[PDB]
Amino acid sequence: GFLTEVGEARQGTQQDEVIIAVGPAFGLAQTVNIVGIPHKSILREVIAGIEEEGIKARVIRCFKSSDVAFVAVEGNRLSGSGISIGIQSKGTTVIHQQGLPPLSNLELFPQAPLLTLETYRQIGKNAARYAKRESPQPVPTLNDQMARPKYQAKSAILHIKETKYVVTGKNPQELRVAL
Amino acid sequence: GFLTEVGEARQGTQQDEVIIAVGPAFGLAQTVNIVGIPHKSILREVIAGIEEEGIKARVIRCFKSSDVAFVAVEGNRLSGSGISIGIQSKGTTVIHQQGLPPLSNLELFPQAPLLTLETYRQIGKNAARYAKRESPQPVPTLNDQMARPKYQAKSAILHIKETKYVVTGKNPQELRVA
Amino acid sequence: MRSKRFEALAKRPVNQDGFVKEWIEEGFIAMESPNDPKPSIKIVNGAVTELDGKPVSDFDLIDHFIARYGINLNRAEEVMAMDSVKLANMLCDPNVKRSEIVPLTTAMTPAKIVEVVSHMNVVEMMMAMQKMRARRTPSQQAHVTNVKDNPVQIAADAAEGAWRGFDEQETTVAVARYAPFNAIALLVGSQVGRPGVLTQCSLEEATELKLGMLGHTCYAETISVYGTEPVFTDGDDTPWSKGFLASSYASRGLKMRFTSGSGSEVQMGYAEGKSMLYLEARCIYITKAAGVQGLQNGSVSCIGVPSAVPSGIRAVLAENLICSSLDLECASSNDQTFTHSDMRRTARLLMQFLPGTDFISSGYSAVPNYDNMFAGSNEDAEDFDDYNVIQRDLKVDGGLRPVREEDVIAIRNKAARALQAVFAGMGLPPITDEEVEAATYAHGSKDMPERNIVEDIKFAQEIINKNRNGLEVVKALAQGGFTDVAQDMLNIQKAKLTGDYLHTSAIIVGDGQVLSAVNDVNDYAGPATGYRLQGERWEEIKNIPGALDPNE
Amino acid sequence: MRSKRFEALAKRPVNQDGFVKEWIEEGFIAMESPNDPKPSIKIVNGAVTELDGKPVSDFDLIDHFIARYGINLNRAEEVMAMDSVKLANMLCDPNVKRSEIVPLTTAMTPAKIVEVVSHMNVVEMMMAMQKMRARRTPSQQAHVTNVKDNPVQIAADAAEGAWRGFDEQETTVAVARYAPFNAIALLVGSQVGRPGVLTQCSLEEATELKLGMLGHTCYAETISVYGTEPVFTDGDDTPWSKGFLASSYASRGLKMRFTSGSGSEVQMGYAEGKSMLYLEARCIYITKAAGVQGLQNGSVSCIGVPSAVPSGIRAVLAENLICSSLDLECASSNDQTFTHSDMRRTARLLMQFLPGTDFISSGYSAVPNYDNMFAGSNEDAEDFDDYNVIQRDLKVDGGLRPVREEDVIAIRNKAARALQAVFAGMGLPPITDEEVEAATYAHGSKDMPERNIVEDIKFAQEIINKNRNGLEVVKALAQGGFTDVAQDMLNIQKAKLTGDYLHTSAIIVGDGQVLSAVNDVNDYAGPATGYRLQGERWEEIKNIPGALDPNEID
Amino acid sequence: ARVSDYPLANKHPEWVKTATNKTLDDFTLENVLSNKVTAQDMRITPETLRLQASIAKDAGRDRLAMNFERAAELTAVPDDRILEIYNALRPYRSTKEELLAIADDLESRYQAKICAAFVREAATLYVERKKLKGDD
Amino acid sequence: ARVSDYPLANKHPEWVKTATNKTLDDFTLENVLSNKVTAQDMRITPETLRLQASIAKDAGRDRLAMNFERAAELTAVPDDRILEIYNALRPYRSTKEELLAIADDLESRYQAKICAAFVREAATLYVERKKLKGDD
Ligand code: B12
Ligand code: B12
Ligand SMILES: CC[C@H]1O[C@@H](n2cnc3c(N)ncnc32)[C@H](O)[C@@H]1O
Ligand SMILES: CC[C@H]1O[C@@H](n2cnc3c(N)ncnc32)[C@H](O)[C@@H]1O
Ligand SMILES: [Ca+2]
Ligand SMILES: [Ca+2]
Ligand SMILES: [K+]
Ligand SMILES: [K+]
Ligand SMILES: [N+]
Ligand SMILES: [N+]
Repeated sequence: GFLTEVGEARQGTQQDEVIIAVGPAFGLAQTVNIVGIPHKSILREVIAGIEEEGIKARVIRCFKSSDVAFVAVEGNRLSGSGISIGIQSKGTTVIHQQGLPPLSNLELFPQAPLLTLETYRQIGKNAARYAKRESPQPVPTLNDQMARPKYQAKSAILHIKETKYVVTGKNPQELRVAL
Repeated sequence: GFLTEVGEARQGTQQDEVIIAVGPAFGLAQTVNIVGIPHKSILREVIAGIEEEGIKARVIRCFKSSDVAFVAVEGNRLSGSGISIGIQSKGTTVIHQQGLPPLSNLELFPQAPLLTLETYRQIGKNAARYAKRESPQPVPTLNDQMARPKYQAKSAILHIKETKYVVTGKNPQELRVA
Repeated sequence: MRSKRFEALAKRPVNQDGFVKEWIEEGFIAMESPNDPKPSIKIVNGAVTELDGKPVSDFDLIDHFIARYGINLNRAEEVMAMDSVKLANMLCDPNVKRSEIVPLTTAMTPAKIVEVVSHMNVVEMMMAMQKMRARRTPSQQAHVTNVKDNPVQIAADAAEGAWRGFDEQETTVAVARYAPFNAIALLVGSQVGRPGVLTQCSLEEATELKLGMLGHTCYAETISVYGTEPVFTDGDDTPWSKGFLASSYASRGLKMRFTSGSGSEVQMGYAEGKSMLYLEARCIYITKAAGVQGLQNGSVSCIGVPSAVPSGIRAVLAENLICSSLDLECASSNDQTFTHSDMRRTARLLMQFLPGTDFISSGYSAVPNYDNMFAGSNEDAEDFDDYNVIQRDLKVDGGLRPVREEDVIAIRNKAARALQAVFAGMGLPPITDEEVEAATYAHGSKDMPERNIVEDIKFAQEIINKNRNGLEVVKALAQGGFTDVAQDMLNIQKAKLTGDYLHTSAIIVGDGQVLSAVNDVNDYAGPATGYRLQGERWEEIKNIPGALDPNE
Repeated sequence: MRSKRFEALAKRPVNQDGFVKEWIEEGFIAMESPNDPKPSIKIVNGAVTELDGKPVSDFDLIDHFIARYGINLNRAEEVMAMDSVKLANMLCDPNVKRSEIVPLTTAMTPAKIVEVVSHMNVVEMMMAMQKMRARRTPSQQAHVTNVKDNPVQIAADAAEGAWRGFDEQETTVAVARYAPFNAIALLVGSQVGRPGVLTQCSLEEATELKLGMLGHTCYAETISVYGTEPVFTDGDDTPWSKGFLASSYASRGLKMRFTSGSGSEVQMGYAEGKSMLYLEARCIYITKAAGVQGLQNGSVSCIGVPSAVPSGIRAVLAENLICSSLDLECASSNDQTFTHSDMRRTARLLMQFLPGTDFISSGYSAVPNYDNMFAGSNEDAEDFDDYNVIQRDLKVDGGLRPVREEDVIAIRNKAARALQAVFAGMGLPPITDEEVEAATYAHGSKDMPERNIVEDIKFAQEIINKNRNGLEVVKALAQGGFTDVAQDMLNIQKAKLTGDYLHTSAIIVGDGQVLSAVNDVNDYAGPATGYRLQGERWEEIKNIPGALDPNEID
Repeated sequence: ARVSDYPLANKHPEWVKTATNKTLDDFTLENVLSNKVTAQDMRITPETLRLQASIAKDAGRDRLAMNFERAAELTAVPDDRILEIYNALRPYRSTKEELLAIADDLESRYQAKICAAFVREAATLYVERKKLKGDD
Repeated sequence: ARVSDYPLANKHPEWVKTATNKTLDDFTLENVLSNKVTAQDMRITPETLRLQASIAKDAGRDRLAMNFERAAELTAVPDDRILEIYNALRPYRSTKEELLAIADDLESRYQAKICAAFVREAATLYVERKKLKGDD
């Protein structure tokens, strides 16, 4: 238990920030991603990657959807930089940008089993560099053709489980992250 | 050409010989076994394994059949010690004994691909040891479960071709080995 | 302690696969769910007022589209009243003609036809598929890709795939802006291997249509449909946007099909409590309703979802059978990895291979899977000899053939040399003689010299930006020592003028002969009738490497 | 210069397999040879005077036996005049009852039924096989052997195999004189795993009959028949010697079948110019003519011969279909290695697995193939989980089930302890507690302590030489604290007194319930009829290891 | 036309003209290389598509025929306009009046009557199913 | 008997008696340990095999029934003699006279008329096909 709501997420008051938008069960009913990496460690590394680039990290929980693109869209609407990172409980991640169509993105990570804590840190880094209007080399991932069929069914179960915590019409909550 | 007929085969009289009976196409239409081991190196190792035990090795060529059991049965009736060795062109081999049922045997080697030149010599030893009324241990062979299906079809083809050289009602012919 | 028997079994590749127990409430069940609607239809003055228990007041866009366009209302009430077991019996009965069944199955509601095929085991389904397949001749479709988007290698692999027997071939990109090069390389290489092979380059919808309009593809396939309205909407389409896109392709003379497959909706979490097979039936009827001639289905990229649950591979055969029974061409998947086990993936393939479908695989990988840019197929190039051996073992025409190494070398070399002349004539970044040699003898991109990707991408993009069209490729071939390949390329373009290969199951064989369900009608009527592997084609399939000649 | 594509393919296991081109003149062709005789028959007052183009004056012993005993002469002329394509259509038509077909197919001559099935592709043959299989319920047969003839391991492996679902299990010996120990261990182990499992110990004919006479087996299967007179003669039998042996087994209350299989005759070089399938049809009719209830075929040990040539694996499915169509129980091979390729051997297995036969395999290896003393099966113990997964994938009952490790450990342990009591009560060389533990957790004989072979052979031979019968095994069990296994062993001996399990396809299920083609009649009539995987049995097949329970999350 | 008239390239090649009134035999390497035929000549006609629609109907495939009839209308619609209409039909892209305006333009500018009715139908049902702009 | 009478164990277990007139209930662990019953008691009867032959006929399996009829006769033939007759029927093992003497012995000593006829048939056809002693 490392995430506390501190009120409805507000529009960013500064251009030098990235919003990390997490799904409704992240750190709550689910605490690890598809291959057992803890949500606390994932969030720690994404934040650290953002802060390494001298950019502030803000974390919000989205309730209107469990879809990683729509979660990230909720974040990019409020991000002072227009840049957001969406993360589902099973670990799928996207770097999004205000003004892009919802299914478009800056970078998509659509094979959650392949993400390491190193990957999550670099995702934070690249988002912060997008917020500084830079063009970072996209984050690389290690290929594994057996990952998709091996984890697809389990991913769908985890996604269904998280979707049960969607609340229609509920605004995103800003989160405080425990030390 | 390393085998030469020298007339009809005589019957052994004293218990001092082991007869090597080969197939109608052994060393003629065919010169190698199922896995390429030449018939010259095969027949050399068997004779060397027999004469190593103090037994005289006599080579004959059967015509009445290509069946290794029946080739060997023709050899044990003419063997002085009652012990024979049947060898097909494809390399299948059996140690037979006169008086045994034709389909029975002392030792049978029913996987010709699994036979090395060390086995052909070792076969000659035990066959000579059976002639000396001794009780030698069974000749060992490597195990390979894939060998039977991998070589079954080719060995049937090689057997069909040697069976073509079968002359009905023809008595064995003793040979001279270089 | 531990049983060493069970430790041995724990090591087996199959135990690395993903398996889940059924979750009926959420639609995590392949077929035969108590939640699926009971079949029904009510019609008043030619309008459907009820569809599978749902009143028209509650129709979503999919119900509206299927009820208005996807069901033959002339016999819908008649077939609804028939016993579903009797109908399943008719499907696998050798003496009930395909032409007698099609007016009944195309009048079934989605729940009705699911109920019918759900009475069948996989032997009965295969017995039916060999009859309900639209094209009398079965065929095969290949992936031709590599992780570098190397165009010389794509051309050479496409020529070999065409030489081995694929009648459709498909590429896509590792790097999006390479696409015009991949498409041209696939088309040129395919025509070198066998004139008439149809090619596609699967991309974002707008870019793919543009390449079609420019003449660098022959068909399109990966236009998706989905079985619940939320999933459809979350893909940013409706049945009407997809139907409009389908007619747009036909208006340019380009063949096309949709893509669907079991499990897509529960994977997204919006199965509306229904089985995968019932929702896939809705996808099949959307395809029918749009007037699209065929469908790539059999789970496709969602295969890890039905395969995880009981009867999932049987459901995959069932959804292929529904497609063919609804008188659609079926490009029956077998195109995506789902298992670590050679035993398991063979059993999955044989369901379509043994009876034959319009394309037994919709993406057999004609490259080793490490080069497969759809993230790996159920079969790849290293399986070519096993595939041919099983054809020969079972006397089954799986659409491919054994080939001589020297023929493959020569055809791969010609394709690479033809593409070299294309690139020279069009002023594209050169293909060197060393690249032609490497592509001739390559197994995959590990064997290819690296290209200057920056240059390739700049000129590939300019093909789009400058609207450089397929006649420029014809010209480059004809002026560069390849008037023969030039003529074959021109002949593929002329096929778009006639509309003949827009029809159900169409391929182009022999000397430019279109072969579709219209003129290659499947006339199966039991043993010794319908398509039979025989004559010269059987001699071709018999002639595998390693067969010892008893005369030697 | 070499294509690297072809270098990659040259490394594939399938290219280690043996392949040959057809040699029609010598019978090296699986089916559809132009040398096979055209079907014909003439009948005079119930006597055949002509059979498939051969007048009776020219009949060999096989022709005579088949003509006198192997054809339903009442409808032979009627079915001969029917079109073979129409008959092949009837075979796979779901709406032509098995009970309407059997009087016609049993009336066909060998050449006629071969012509009929040769019109069919493998999909049509499977469609027919699910109808023509005699027993409604499909089943499975296992090999239980090891390279050491270790009896403790045999008992444990046999118990695990019965627990997994084999209804027949088969042992044989690496060392001939071990046979009585192998047979008893297989019988005791099988009854511990599931009472009713039938056991055989495949040996030279006289020794095997003697062990049956002593009560240490339940049935016999490896009594061969052959399809040409020279090959039959060279096996040192005729149809009459084999038919006498068949009745001899039944006179002792023992179920039996013959063994045949495509390719045996051309392998011996005496195919008389005929296709493998035609000669195998002669073998099938010899079995019918003898009054033998069933047959092990599908090439069996000769599988390297039909598999080397075109349509060979189709011909194997065809010979199983002919067997079932002649109203014989079919134990449909899948019991011998023929390929290095998992893809290829899976295709070969599915021909029987998908429709179901009386025994889908006549010798699935219930041990790793290195312990298989039939030189390796088409499937072995390390395939168990793949087999169960495919059952679940396709909703096909392949006769086996997933099982819990703790249940197998307990069932193997009980079998080893039960055999230990038998050896101690009969005064045989002891089975130590250490051996009981090793057998409990073993994968194969690499895990077993080595025994005193000289000593075991001595007491094994005394079992036959002193005619120590199965009641002594019962005694030792009831006296050594295994009253339940003793009772089960007695019940299987009592089954030999009723004759019930002598019938076509008979197995023993549940609580001593004989299940054969007589009371488990296959009544297939298309979709939703006949045997269907459903209910508790489907729940059993669903329950594979590794299936994630969604209730584990949240 | 009937199924016996198919394939057109075999049974009636002379029936196949292009949007610029070229024939199949005009498309030779010689004419390509001299630019006597160009890419703008190489377009299937509404006449050809309506013939194929008739063949599809005779083959028992009425819905495939309707697709080809829509396609025949769309031959007259420029490439860029094809993509605009496709995009406009995606959920939440268009108002109802924007879709009705597309249909009126299809009908009056291109005589694309069937496609116009198809778009008006989408507009009507997008109202009911809340798939217009502002509904998300 | 008919298929409705099968299995005998379930439908008519009292119809099953052994060669020493024991019933199925006589075979208990108690009697085996008491040696009230022994292996010589546990032998299927010709009566049981003829019942099963009738059931095989009723199930449409005439040749199976005939095998059971032969088996019923061979229940009376000692184990060793069974093996002797089997071996004598192997090719080249017997003269025509020896097979005829086996048949007469079968019939006169065991009342095994069907088996006797079976052996005489072999003798006749072994003459025709040269499978008697001295023919190899
Ligand atoms: C399976 C799959 C699907 C499935 C399941 C989607 C879902 N959300 O449940 C289906 C067929 C339904 C589908 C639909 C779409 N997909 Co898709 N999909 C894949 C695929 C082949 C594999 C992903 C996978 O199995 N990972 C393994 C599992 C264990 O990891 P995971 O982290 O749980 O994976 C999840 C995500 O990949 C997610 N997902 C899948 N597709 C898409 C697309 C987008 C935009 C997003 C945000 C998420 C997403 O679904 C997976 C399961 O929940 C990838 C190909 C690839 N190269 O990765 C394309 C891919 C991710 N899909 C893509 C596209 C374009 C789409 C669609 C927009 C297509 C359309 N026009 O309808 C829709 C979007 C649906 C949506 N709103 O999410 C593109 C994304 C391009 C990009 N970088 O933005 C990809 C990369 C394919 C490609 N090379 O073009 N897809
Ligand atoms: C396939 C096979 C057959 C085939 C082919 C026989 C042939 N002559 O072509 C069939 C089914 C017809 C058969 C028949 C018999 N077989 Co066999 N057969 C095998 C088997 C399973 C495989 C051998 C093989 O394929 N090797 C691979 C090939 C590539 O090597 P190869 O050297 O060419 O093999 C040839 C010989 O093995 C020969 N052969 C096969 N069986 C027999 C039996 C005898 C006595 C002889 C002399 C030769 C012989 O045939 C093979 C091909 O031509 C072996 C089991 C084993 N342990 O090997 C039993 C085996 C060799 N057979 C055996 C027996 C008992 C017989 C029969 C007498 C059975 C019978 N009573 O009918 C007959 C004999 C027929 C004869 N006159 O040769 C026993 C031999 C026991 C012994 N030590 O004497 C073996 C060892 C099996 C066992 N379970 O014990 N057999
Ligand atoms: C990334 C989504 C894409 O995957 C393809 N696809 C693969 N499997 C399916 C499927 N089962 N349903 C729908 N679309 C599928 C299709 O091209 C779609 O646009
Ligand atoms: C070693 C010969 C033995 O192998 C067995 N066998 C295996 N395959 C066949 C077969 N195809 N035909 C006849 N007998 C066979 C049978 O038990 C025979 O006695
Ligand atoms: Ca595809
Ligand atoms: Ca067996
Ligand atoms: K679907
Ligand atoms: K045979
Ligand atoms: N596509
Ligand atoms: N046996």
